Amino acid sequence: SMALKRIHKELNDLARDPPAQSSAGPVGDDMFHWQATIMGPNDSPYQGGVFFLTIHFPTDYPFKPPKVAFTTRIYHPNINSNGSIKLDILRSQWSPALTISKVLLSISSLLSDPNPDDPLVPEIARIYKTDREKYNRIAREWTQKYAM
Amino acid sequence: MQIFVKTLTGKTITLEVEPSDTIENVKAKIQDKEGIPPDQQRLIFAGKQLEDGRTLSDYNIQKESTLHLVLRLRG
Amino acid sequence: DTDEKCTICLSMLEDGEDVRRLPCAHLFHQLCVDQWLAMSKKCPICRVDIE
Ligand SMILES: [Zn+2]
Ligand SMILES: [Zn+2]
Repeated sequence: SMALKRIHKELNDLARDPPAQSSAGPVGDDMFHWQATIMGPNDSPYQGGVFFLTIHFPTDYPFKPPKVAFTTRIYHPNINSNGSIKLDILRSQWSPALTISKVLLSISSLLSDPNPDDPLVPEIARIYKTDREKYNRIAREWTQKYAM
Repeated sequence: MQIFVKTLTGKTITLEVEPSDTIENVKAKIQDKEGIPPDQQRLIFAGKQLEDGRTLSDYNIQKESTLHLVLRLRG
Repeated sequence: DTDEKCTICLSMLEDGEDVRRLPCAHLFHQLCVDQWLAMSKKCPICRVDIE
């Protein structure tokens, strides 16, 4: 399995050089299902929050993107209440040269810099675009409530 | 002349305008206030979409009228 | 004569395997990028359409 070779390689690279901002690995015996955390970025309203993600590598990874979803509730225009993430590299802009590490980095950038013009959750996108402070407040409150 | 622009999110913006201000101008004020490009703004008054080249007065928008802003978002 | 990785499988590019160079000049293992290009026209690295 290319997927498994690659998932293992990525895992080994993570163990060799762990990131600061994230952690990830397989759930028990399941190499295709990972849990991950990402830190709410500093200077975002998610700061201080630890956000848990569930990652499912498809069996034709890396030719198809990993499914990545938040399990921690988060208030964000590109992440809905099921934790689906609307992030181009997880859908149409996937490349097999991307790695879970890069995905987590893009997710972290997505937290820092939402894409409210391509939202998953229009209500939040709208608030983000017209009342950033409210968005910041709510996202902070949700961070405090769910991710801390 | 004060007019209000109520966003879909319920936030109301007070704009200082003149009856001769174009919808384009109002959009520019919203851009100025909110950072929202005019091309993302749909402005509606009293069930009518406001067209860029028309003026506030062409729509009988008077002081204390509330226009509605709806942003154009992709999905 | 490099330890450069095939960005798809993350193994050495210069292992036994056939490599394929795309028109953007990015190189991958043939097997690796073939499987990608069967479903995408885009170089995995630079996203330039190969066609
Ligand atoms: Zn390869
Ligand atoms: Zn290329």
